[PDB]
Amino acid sequence: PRLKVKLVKSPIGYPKDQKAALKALGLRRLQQERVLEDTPAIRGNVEKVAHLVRVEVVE
Amino acid sequence: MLMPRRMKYRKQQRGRLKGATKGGDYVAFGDYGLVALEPAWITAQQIEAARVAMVRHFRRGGKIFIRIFPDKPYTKKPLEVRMGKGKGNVEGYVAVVKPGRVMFEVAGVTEEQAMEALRIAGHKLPIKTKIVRRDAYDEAQ
Amino acid sequence: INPADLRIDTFRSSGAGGQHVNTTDSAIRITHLPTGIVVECQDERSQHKNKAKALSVLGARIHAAEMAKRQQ
Amino acid sequence: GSTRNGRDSQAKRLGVKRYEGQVVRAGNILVRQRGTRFKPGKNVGMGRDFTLFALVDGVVEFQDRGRLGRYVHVRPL
Amino acid sequence: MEYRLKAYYREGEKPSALRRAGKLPGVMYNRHLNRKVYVDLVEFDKVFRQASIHHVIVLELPDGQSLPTLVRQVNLDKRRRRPEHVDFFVLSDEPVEMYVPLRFVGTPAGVRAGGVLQEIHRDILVKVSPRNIPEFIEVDVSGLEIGDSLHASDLKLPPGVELAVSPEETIAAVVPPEDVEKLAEEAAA
Amino acid sequence: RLTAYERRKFRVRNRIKRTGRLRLSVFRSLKHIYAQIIDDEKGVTLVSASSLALKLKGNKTEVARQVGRALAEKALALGIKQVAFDRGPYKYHGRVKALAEGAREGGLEF
RNA sequence: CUGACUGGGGCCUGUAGAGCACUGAUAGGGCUAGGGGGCCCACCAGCCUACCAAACCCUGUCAAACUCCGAAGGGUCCCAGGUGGAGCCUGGGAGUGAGGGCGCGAGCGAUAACGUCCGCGUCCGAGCGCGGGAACAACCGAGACCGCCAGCUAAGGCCCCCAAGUCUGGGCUAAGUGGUAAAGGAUGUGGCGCCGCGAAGACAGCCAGGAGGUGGCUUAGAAGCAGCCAUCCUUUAAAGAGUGCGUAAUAGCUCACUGGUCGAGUGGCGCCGCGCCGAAAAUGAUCGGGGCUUAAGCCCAGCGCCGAAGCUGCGGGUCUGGG
RNA sequence: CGCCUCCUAAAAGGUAACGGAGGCGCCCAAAGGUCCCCUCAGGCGGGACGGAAAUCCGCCGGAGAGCGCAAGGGUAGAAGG
RNA sequence: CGAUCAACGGAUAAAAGUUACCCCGGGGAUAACAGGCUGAUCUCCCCCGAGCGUCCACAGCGGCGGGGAGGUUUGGCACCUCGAUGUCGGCUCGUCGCAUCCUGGGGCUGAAGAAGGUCCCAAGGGUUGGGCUGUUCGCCCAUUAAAGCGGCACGCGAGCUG
RNA sequence: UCCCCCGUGCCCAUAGCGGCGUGGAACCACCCGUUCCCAUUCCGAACACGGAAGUGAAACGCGCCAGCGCCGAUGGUACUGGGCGGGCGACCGCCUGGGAGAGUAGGUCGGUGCGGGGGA
Ligand SMILES: [Mg+2]
Ligand SMILES: [Mg+2]
Ligand SMILES: [Mg+2]
Ligand SMILES: [Mg+2]
Ligand SMILES: [Mg+2]
Ligand SMILES: [Mg+2]
Ligand SMILES: [Mg+2]
Ligand SMILES: [Mg+2]
Ligand SMILES: [Mg+2]
Ligand SMILES: [Mg+2]
Ligand SMILES: [Mg+2]
Ligand SMILES: [Mg+2]
Ligand SMILES: [Mg+2]
Ligand SMILES: [Mg+2]
Ligand SMILES: [Mg+2]
Ligand SMILES: [Mg+2]
Ligand SMILES: [Mg+2]
Ligand SMILES: [Mg+2]
Ligand SMILES: [Mg+2]
Ligand SMILES: [Mg+2]
Ligand SMILES: [Mg+2]
Ligand SMILES: [Mg+2]
Ligand SMILES: [Mg+2]
Ligand SMILES: [Mg+2]
Ligand SMILES: [Mg+2]
Ligand SMILES: [Mg+2]
Ligand SMILES: [Mg+2]
Ligand SMILES: [Mg+2]
Ligand SMILES: [Mg+2]
Ligand SMILES: [Mg+2]
Ligand SMILES: [Mg+2]
Ligand SMILES: [Mg+2]
Ligand SMILES: [Mg+2]
Ligand SMILES: [Mg+2]
Ligand SMILES: [Mg+2]
Ligand SMILES: [Mg+2]
Ligand SMILES: [Mg+2]
Ligand SMILES: [Mg+2]
Ligand SMILES: [Mg+2]
Ligand SMILES: [Mg+2]
Ligand SMILES: [Mg+2]
Ligand SMILES: [Mg+2]
Ligand SMILES: [Mg+2]
Ligand SMILES: [Mg+2]
Ligand SMILES: [Mg+2]
Ligand SMILES: [Mg+2]
Ligand SMILES: [Mg+2]
Ligand SMILES: [Mg+2]
Ligand SMILES: [Mg+2]
Ligand SMILES: [Mg+2]
Ligand SMILES: [Mg+2]
Ligand SMILES: [Mg+2]
Ligand SMILES: [Mg+2]
Ligand SMILES: [Mg+2]
Ligand SMILES: [Mg+2]
Ligand SMILES: [Mg+2]
Ligand SMILES: [Mg+2]
Ligand SMILES: [Mg+2]
Ligand SMILES: [Mg+2]
Ligand SMILES: [Mg+2]
Ligand SMILES: [Mg+2]
Ligand SMILES: [Mg+2]
Ligand SMILES: [Mg+2]
Ligand SMILES: [Mg+2]
Ligand SMILES: [Mg+2]
Ligand SMILES: [Mg+2]
Ligand SMILES: [Mg+2]
Ligand SMILES: [Mg+2]
Ligand SMILES: [Mg+2]
Ligand SMILES: [Mg+2]
Ligand SMILES: [Mg+2]
Ligand SMILES: [Mg+2]
Ligand SMILES: [Mg+2]
Ligand SMILES: [Mg+2]
Ligand SMILES: [Mg+2]
Ligand SMILES: [Mg+2]
Ligand SMILES: [Mg+2]
Ligand SMILES: [Mg+2]
Ligand SMILES: [Mg+2]
Ligand SMILES: [Mg+2]
Ligand SMILES: [Mg+2]
Ligand SMILES: [Mg+2]
Ligand SMILES: [Mg+2]
Ligand SMILES: [Mg+2]
Ligand SMILES: [Mg+2]
Ligand SMILES: [Mg+2]
Ligand SMILES: [Mg+2]
Ligand SMILES: [Mg+2]
Ligand SMILES: [Mg+2]
Ligand SMILES: [Mg+2]
Ligand SMILES: [Mg+2]
Ligand SMILES: [Mg+2]
Ligand SMILES: [Mg+2]
Ligand SMILES: [Mg+2]
Ligand SMILES: [Mg+2]
Ligand SMILES: [Mg+2]
Ligand SMILES: [Mg+2]
Ligand SMILES: [Mg+2]
Ligand SMILES: [Mg+2]
Ligand SMILES: [Mg+2]
Ligand SMILES: [Mg+2]
Ligand SMILES: [Mg+2]
Ligand SMILES: [Mg+2]
Ligand SMILES: [Mg+2]
Ligand SMILES: [Mg+2]
Ligand SMILES: [Mg+2]
Ligand SMILES: [Mg+2]
Ligand SMILES: [Mg+2]
Ligand SMILES: [Mg+2]
Ligand SMILES: [Mg+2]
Ligand SMILES: [Mg+2]
Ligand SMILES: [Mg+2]
Ligand SMILES: [Mg+2]
Ligand SMILES: [Mg+2]
Ligand SMILES: [Mg+2]
Ligand SMILES: [Mg+2]
Ligand SMILES: [Mg+2]
Ligand SMILES: [Mg+2]
Ligand SMILES: [Mg+2]
Ligand SMILES: [Mg+2]
Ligand SMILES: [Mg+2]
Ligand SMILES: [Mg+2]
Ligand SMILES: [Mg+2]
Ligand SMILES: [Mg+2]
Ligand SMILES: [Mg+2]
Ligand SMILES: [Mg+2]
Ligand SMILES: [Mg+2]
Ligand SMILES: [Mg+2]
Ligand SMILES: [Mg+2]
Ligand SMILES: [Mg+2]
Ligand SMILES: [Mg+2]
Ligand SMILES: [Mg+2]
Ligand SMILES: [Mg+2]
Ligand SMILES: [Mg+2]
Ligand SMILES: [Mg+2]
Ligand SMILES: [Mg+2]
Ligand SMILES: [Mg+2]
Ligand SMILES: [Mg+2]
Ligand SMILES: [Mg+2]
Ligand SMILES: [Mg+2]
Ligand SMILES: [Mg+2]
Ligand SMILES: [Mg+2]
Ligand SMILES: [Mg+2]
Ligand SMILES: [Mg+2]
Ligand SMILES: [Mg+2]
Ligand SMILES: [Mg+2]
Ligand SMILES: [Mg+2]
Ligand SMILES: [Mg+2]
Ligand SMILES: [Mg+2]
Ligand SMILES: [Mg+2]
Ligand SMILES: [Mg+2]
Ligand SMILES: [Mg+2]
Ligand SMILES: [Mg+2]
Ligand SMILES: [Mg+2]
Ligand SMILES: [Mg+2]
Ligand SMILES: [Mg+2]
Ligand SMILES: [Mg+2]
Ligand SMILES: [Mg+2]
Ligand SMILES: [Mg+2]
Ligand SMILES: [Mg+2]
Ligand SMILES: [Mg+2]
Ligand SMILES: [Mg+2]
Ligand SMILES: [Mg+2]
Ligand SMILES: [Mg+2]
Ligand SMILES: [Mg+2]
Ligand SMILES: [Mg+2]
Ligand SMILES: [Mg+2]
Ligand SMILES: [Mg+2]
Ligand SMILES: [Mg+2]
Ligand SMILES: [Mg+2]
Ligand SMILES: [Mg+2]
Ligand SMILES: [Mg+2]
Ligand SMILES: [Mg+2]
Ligand SMILES: [Mg+2]
Ligand SMILES: [Mg+2]
Ligand SMILES: [Mg+2]
Ligand SMILES: [Mg+2]
Ligand SMILES: [Mg+2]
Ligand SMILES: [Mg+2]
Ligand SMILES: [Mg+2]
Ligand SMILES: [Mg+2]
Ligand SMILES: [Mg+2]
Ligand SMILES: [Mg+2]
Ligand SMILES: [Mg+2]
Ligand SMILES: [Mg+2]
Ligand SMILES: [Mg+2]
Ligand SMILES: [Mg+2]
Ligand SMILES: [Mg+2]
Ligand SMILES: [Mg+2]
Ligand SMILES: [Mg+2]
Ligand SMILES: [Mg+2]
Ligand SMILES: [Mg+2]
Ligand SMILES: [Mg+2]
Ligand SMILES: [Mg+2]
Ligand SMILES: [Mg+2]
Ligand SMILES: [Mg+2]
Ligand SMILES: [Mg+2]
Ligand SMILES: [Mg+2]
Ligand SMILES: [Mg+2]
Ligand SMILES: [Mg+2]
Ligand SMILES: [Mg+2]
Ligand SMILES: [Mg+2]
Ligand SMILES: [Mg+2]
Ligand SMILES: [Mg+2]
Ligand SMILES: [Mg+2]
Ligand SMILES: [Mg+2]
Ligand SMILES: [Mg+2]
Ligand SMILES: [Mg+2]
Ligand SMILES: [Mg+2]
Ligand SMILES: [Mg+2]
Ligand SMILES: [Mg+2]
Ligand SMILES: [Mg+2]
Ligand SMILES: [Mg+2]
Ligand SMILES: [Mg+2]
Ligand SMILES: [Mg+2]
Ligand SMILES: [Mg+2]
Ligand SMILES: [Mg+2]
Ligand SMILES: [Mg+2]
Ligand SMILES: [Mg+2]
Ligand SMILES: [Mg+2]
Ligand SMILES: [Mg+2]
Ligand SMILES: [Mg+2]
Ligand SMILES: [Mg+2]
Ligand SMILES: [Mg+2]
Ligand SMILES: [Mg+2]
Ligand SMILES: [Mg+2]
Repeated sequence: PRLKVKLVKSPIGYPKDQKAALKALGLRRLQQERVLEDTPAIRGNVEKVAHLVRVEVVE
Repeated sequence: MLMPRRMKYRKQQRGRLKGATKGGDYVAFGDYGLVALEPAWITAQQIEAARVAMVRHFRRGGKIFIRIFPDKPYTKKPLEVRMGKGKGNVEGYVAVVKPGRVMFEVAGVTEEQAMEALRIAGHKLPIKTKIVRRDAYDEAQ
Repeated sequence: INPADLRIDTFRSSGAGGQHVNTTDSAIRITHLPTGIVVECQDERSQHKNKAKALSVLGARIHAAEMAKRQQ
Repeated sequence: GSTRNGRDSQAKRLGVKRYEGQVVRAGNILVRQRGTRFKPGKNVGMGRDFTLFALVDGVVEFQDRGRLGRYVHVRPL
Repeated sequence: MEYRLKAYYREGEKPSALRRAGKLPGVMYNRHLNRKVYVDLVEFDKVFRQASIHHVIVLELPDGQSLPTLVRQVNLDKRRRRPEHVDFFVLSDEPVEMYVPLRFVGTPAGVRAGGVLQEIHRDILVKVSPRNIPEFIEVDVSGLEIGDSLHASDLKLPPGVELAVSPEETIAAVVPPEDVEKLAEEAAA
Repeated sequence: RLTAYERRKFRVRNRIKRTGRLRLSVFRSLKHIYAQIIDDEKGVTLVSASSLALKLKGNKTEVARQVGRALAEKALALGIKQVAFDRGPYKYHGRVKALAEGAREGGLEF
């Protein structure tokens, strides 16, 4: 199981720890998509920035 | 009028007015009650004006229960001074009241009398109020 | 001193000061209508400290005048 | 108008300095406290100001003994 | 006398959703059972305003059962002054502690003199059998002057019902009335 | 509500337990005297001795001494050498003292 | 590879909330010291209470410097994910040590200030570059390497100024409310729910009566509109010992009330919706304008589109990295 | 105007204002070390002078006393006598 | 060992004032004027109807309390201006607001008439001369339909006065 | 490894208060003495020593009783990390994760380790 994570809302104005969560997920630009293994540590950061992000389950 | 006989501290920080009442939200003594719909600091002079209004309507007879007490000192700096130089002097006392509080209760009086007295009393208070009647819901508390 | 019988008159001062005197009023005169006793105080700068002295003196004249009509 | 208050003393930075499961060396201060809010347990000494400190190299362990108080122990490694 | 109230079982439905649908969430329990239930708010209100915590309410469950209950507890919305939850105590053949209405018979002599009858307790806490629940307990207050009082020791109890509060607990008092003639001394106090 | 006996017992014992030595506890009844060597870390008794178990007879003091010598002989058999004396609620004197002295004569270290 | 952030686990905490066991506050009862006022007395004992009122008890509450309780979180350590203009170490060079608005949490202030002082965060500062908000540093959208007469979106919008629906389904509002406010007042209007009264015929109109004992604590001469204590009953509808004009004397008119009428509903609560009043300040007005009323307003449910220097496409530069 | 205690301080630490309240500039040759022993305040009853409270007797009693002085923490299983 | 070096990280072993006779360098980082934000105070309007008004809550009043409006008072704050925004009063010249002093219209009156009181509409025009005082204001004289209250940098000193 | 008792721990009131009952063979206690060791700011009360006539009265042990004390759900709520909205404000909501205190039902007159002495 994997997660397709798309950054859809800008982190400008959001706390720096949410900005860091994006960095841990490797999301650096709007509309950028990353396919990450579904582990609890990755899921925790995806959930932290859920309001900025669009998630899909893949394969 | 109402104020503490003594206190540990002369002056209190202002604090906040969030939320519904902590307690005192059910009729506990009389047959009818005046319930607060909005939060406010209710002054001792407002309380007394409400009381006197009710005894004036009853003329003779009935019983009033005052369920709020102004124990919070109210502070004001002398007129025309600048900021600083310490906290202003105590000028009065207030009872903190939040939505749902039963502030006054009446008994020993007809429904028409209780409705009218509590209405007049409500006009002396800086908040919106509601008149209620003792219920099984109150008795179950 | 029941106020409904008071006519408070705020105007400008007279004499030493600065721009403050020319602009800031703070000259007070109260008038007790039932007795006709008037008092104006123009000592310190602020009218509130000028009204305080004006109030206490007005009552002092009200009492000294009634105590006259009583011992007369 | 003036104030007769305006005083306060320096903050004393009290509290637990090493939590349960931390690897300490002998002498490591474990708790700064006023009185015995924590009591010295196995391999833990107490100084004249109630400071708890490790007597041996080891691992910190806490224990709540009800009416007997809370204790701080060091478990040798 | 005895009231009936249709109840329904609930599992994971959110209390807010139920309450927005007009359903009053609740629970029913005793030493043997514990079930999450809900009742129609207006239907419950019609009953409870009569039954209160004094009279038996039997709940007609959807599985065909019918359990005799007393309301143990009603949680009120402090702001809106409305019920948000009910505890239904499922009765059984054992004696049970409960509140029994006090009915104040007579007009106190103090009341005739202008006083006011302060009804400190409008019910009394009691151990009794479910088969044995009286509807009220009469109290003769006509002897009370300003300011005399009655206590739970003065209660004449029907057969099979035992006081569950201290007999020292005061239950009624006749107090002096409000009087405008006192206002002036209070104002100049 | 504790008694002087209970407080005195806790007082002297707590002090002993802090040193972490094996604890030589002594119980003294009107007739008999008993001793057990206790590992308070495991909550277990290692070796025991008493006048009631040895069927000792005479003067209570000379008896106590004998139960002390007995406890020592068995203790050394287990390799128990160093110990800490738990007089409990008793003064270090008379029967308790005699038992202690008898334990020492046997080569118990304290 | 140790970083920010994240997962699991251990431990530390006394805030929100709440509570009243402690410290104090506290209303009303009970119970009862102490007084107070009255009784009988001074023979010193003896009785009253609706005065004040400790302790205690009950009901009911209040607290930054109260806590029997007590979260969400926060901190820290271990293992793990995390290769980032991350981190650690040693040196060279600094600049800054006037901040500011906003959100949340408090103090101060007046539950004032484009106020002030801290905490967490954020943005401007330095992003007065870009889209929206009429205009506008910090609100919303979004981090501008250059080029394009290409595409997709964000907030916001889609009647004309002005790019895109005079789009679709059901409501609400008549106030230009929308497009500037409160206590309070109102047969504005709409929607639920729950009780009265209805052919021994209702509500509303017309019609006939609407009485008799007839005074009291009782008086400033007023049985009934004078202040209370009053609420018995009766002349075979059965009509208050009384709500609106005369009254420190009487009329008379009137209801509630009863019958007589016509023939169909009528009245009372309670929750919600949207509107009316309250609503007066100084150069000329206006919601940005024009204009808008089954809307071009508000609520709900939809599909489409416009919309930026965000994203994509194409081409180019530069640095770093990987070949 | 330096130092201590409590609060403000937003449950780690720290955190400002001419914010809310109090203390310190000493003290003890024992009020220190160590052994040993002992347990308080208060309430009720009893009791010559003698009282609300001197000391004595009894019962009730987990700490509300004490710990040199402010406050807090701590404390009788003593840090108290 | 000698510190109220207590301004307590302690400039010298050793130290107070005054300046309208004043000076320079700076600051709108900071006050006095005006503005601005705020509206405590101020002015005005309401809600409640206790009681007054011989009788009668509301002709006229409105105990104790409650809600607002205005931005003319005194303040609070320190936001533009200290490489300058000239500050009172008078004169001249106006113009605006209406919470209206008069004049016009109207409702209630405890409106007989006349004359009043009070509230509603209404800003078209009008709103005198003089004594005192630097005065604004206020008192007084003689009149008047009336002798209104405010804004305009408490309008107006590149218009005057001083 | 079962029951009683005597030591000593652990959990830290579900273990406590009170009431009642029960136990002396053994053990423990009171008890009998104060010569001796040791002791009383006076007192053999305590501490201590030598004892064994008596009693389980006191204490302690073991049962029972829910008047008190203690413990205490399940529901629901407050509050809230994160995410959003509304109000001019005092303040009010929605989503997602967390989730009390009070109160109700109920529970409790203890459980357990080691070593002794005794009993089956
Ligand atoms: Mg964003
Ligand atoms: Mg970005
Ligand atoms: Mg943003
Ligand atoms: Mg965050
Ligand atoms: Mg964080
Ligand atoms: Mg981007
Ligand atoms: Mg998306
Ligand atoms: Mg504050
Ligand atoms: Mg106030
Ligand atoms: Mg204040
Ligand atoms: Mg000033
Ligand atoms: Mg201040
Ligand atoms: Mg103040
Ligand atoms: Mg006040
Ligand atoms: Mg309240
Ligand atoms: Mg009101
Ligand atoms: Mg309660
Ligand atoms: Mg002069
Ligand atoms: Mg001025
Ligand atoms: Mg001025
Ligand atoms: Mg001072
Ligand atoms: Mg201070
Ligand atoms: Mg200081
Ligand atoms: Mg500090
Ligand atoms: Mg500090
Ligand atoms: Mg501190
Ligand atoms: Mg700590
Ligand atoms: Mg250990
Ligand atoms: Mg040491
Ligand atoms: Mg020390
Ligand atoms: Mg552990
Ligand atoms: Mg309802
Ligand atoms: Mg790594
Ligand atoms: Mg790490
Ligand atoms: Mg880390
Ligand atoms: Mg983590
Ligand atoms: Mg709180
Ligand atoms: Mg309390
Ligand atoms: Mg309680
Ligand atoms: Mg509070
Ligand atoms: Mg509280
Ligand atoms: Mg606090
Ligand atoms: Mg608190
Ligand atoms: Mg708890
Ligand atoms: Mg936590
Ligand atoms: Mg953790
Ligand atoms: Mg790793
Ligand atoms: Mg690197
Ligand atoms: Mg960088
Ligand atoms: Mg960097
Ligand atoms: Mg360099
Ligand atoms: Mg260089
Ligand atoms: Mg610098
Ligand atoms: Mg520098
Ligand atoms: Mg500096
Ligand atoms: Mg600055
Ligand atoms: Mg600075
Ligand atoms: Mg700052
Ligand atoms: Mg600053
Ligand atoms: Mg802010
Ligand atoms: Mg918000
Ligand atoms: Mg604060
Ligand atoms: Mg600021
Ligand atoms: Mg602000
Ligand atoms: Mg503020
Ligand atoms: Mg900031
Ligand atoms: Mg700068
Ligand atoms: Mg920006
Ligand atoms: Mg930036
Ligand atoms: Mg910008
Ligand atoms: Mg800009
Ligand atoms: Mg632009
Ligand atoms: Mg912009
Ligand atoms: Mg724009
Ligand atoms: Mg535009
Ligand atoms: Mg802008
Ligand atoms: Mg860029
Ligand atoms: Mg498109
Ligand atoms: Mg537009
Ligand atoms: Mg177009
Ligand atoms: Mg649309
Ligand atoms: Mg259309
Ligand atoms: Mg409009
Ligand atoms: Mg409009
Ligand atoms: Mg309203
Ligand atoms: Mg009549
Ligand atoms: Mg009469
Ligand atoms: Mg309506
Ligand atoms: Mg209006
Ligand atoms: Mg209008
Ligand atoms: Mg439509
Ligand atoms: Mg575009
Ligand atoms: Mg780009
Ligand atoms: Mg390219
Ligand atoms: Mg490139
Ligand atoms: Mg680069
Ligand atoms: Mg702190
Ligand atoms: Mg703190
Ligand atoms: Mg802290
Ligand atoms: Mg914190
Ligand atoms: Mg001082
Ligand atoms: Mg000594
Ligand atoms: Mg000594
Ligand atoms: Mg005593
Ligand atoms: Mg006595
Ligand atoms: Mg005596
Ligand atoms: Mg005595
Ligand atoms: Mg103490
Ligand atoms: Mg002191
Ligand atoms: Mg020197
Ligand atoms: Mg000093
Ligand atoms: Mg200095
Ligand atoms: Mg100096
Ligand atoms: Mg110093
Ligand atoms: Mg210094
Ligand atoms: Mg320092
Ligand atoms: Mg020097
Ligand atoms: Mg020097
Ligand atoms: Mg020298
Ligand atoms: Mg000097
Ligand atoms: Mg000089
Ligand atoms: Mg001079
Ligand atoms: Mg001079
Ligand atoms: Mg001169
Ligand atoms: Mg000269
Ligand atoms: Mg010269
Ligand atoms: Mg000269
Ligand atoms: Mg010069
Ligand atoms: Mg110069
Ligand atoms: Mg210079
Ligand atoms: Mg210069
Ligand atoms: Mg300025
Ligand atoms: Mg400065
Ligand atoms: Mg200034
Ligand atoms: Mg200035
Ligand atoms: Mg100025
Ligand atoms: Mg000024
Ligand atoms: Mg100016
Ligand atoms: Mg100014
Ligand atoms: Mg300006
Ligand atoms: Mg201006
Ligand atoms: Mg303003
Ligand atoms: Mg205002
Ligand atoms: Mg305003
Ligand atoms: Mg005001
Ligand atoms: Mg108004
Ligand atoms: Mg009215
Ligand atoms: Mg009258
Ligand atoms: Mg009238
Ligand atoms: Mg009246
Ligand atoms: Mg008034
Ligand atoms: Mg107000
Ligand atoms: Mg202004
Ligand atoms: Mg002004
Ligand atoms: Mg000012
Ligand atoms: Mg101003
Ligand atoms: Mg100022
Ligand atoms: Mg300024
Ligand atoms: Mg400035
Ligand atoms: Mg500033
Ligand atoms: Mg300047
Ligand atoms: Mg220039
Ligand atoms: Mg210039
Ligand atoms: Mg210039
Ligand atoms: Mg110039
Ligand atoms: Mg003008
Ligand atoms: Mg007008
Ligand atoms: Mg006119
Ligand atoms: Mg006219
Ligand atoms: Mg007339
Ligand atoms: Mg006339
Ligand atoms: Mg006329
Ligand atoms: Mg008229
Ligand atoms: Mg009118
Ligand atoms: Mg009108
Ligand atoms: Mg006009
Ligand atoms: Mg005009
Ligand atoms: Mg005019
Ligand atoms: Mg004139
Ligand atoms: Mg002349
Ligand atoms: Mg003149
Ligand atoms: Mg003049
Ligand atoms: Mg002249
Ligand atoms: Mg003048
Ligand atoms: Mg004059
Ligand atoms: Mg004339
Ligand atoms: Mg005329
Ligand atoms: Mg001015
Ligand atoms: Mg002006
Ligand atoms: Mg002028
Ligand atoms: Mg001017
Ligand atoms: Mg001028
Ligand atoms: Mg000039
Ligand atoms: Mg001039
Ligand atoms: Mg000019
Ligand atoms: Mg000029
Ligand atoms: Mg000019
Ligand atoms: Mg000019
Ligand atoms: Mg001139
Ligand atoms: Mg001159
Ligand atoms: Mg045992
Ligand atoms: Mg027992
Ligand atoms: Mg027996
Ligand atoms: Mg027993
Ligand atoms: Mg025996
Ligand atoms: Mg026997
Ligand atoms: Mg001998
Ligand atoms: Mg003896
Ligand atoms: Mg003995
Ligand atoms: Mg014997
Ligand atoms: Mg016994
Ligand atoms: Mg014993
Ligand atoms: Mg049981
Ligand atoms: Mg509970
Ligand atoms: Mg729960
Ligand atoms: Mg939140
Ligand atoms: Mg807020
Ligand atoms: Mg939630
Ligand atoms: Mg949840
Ligand atoms: Mg909680
Ligand atoms: Mg709970
Ligand atoms: Mg128990
Ligand atoms: Mg045990
Ligand atoms: Mg164990
Ligand atoms: Mg065993
Ligand atoms: Mg055995």
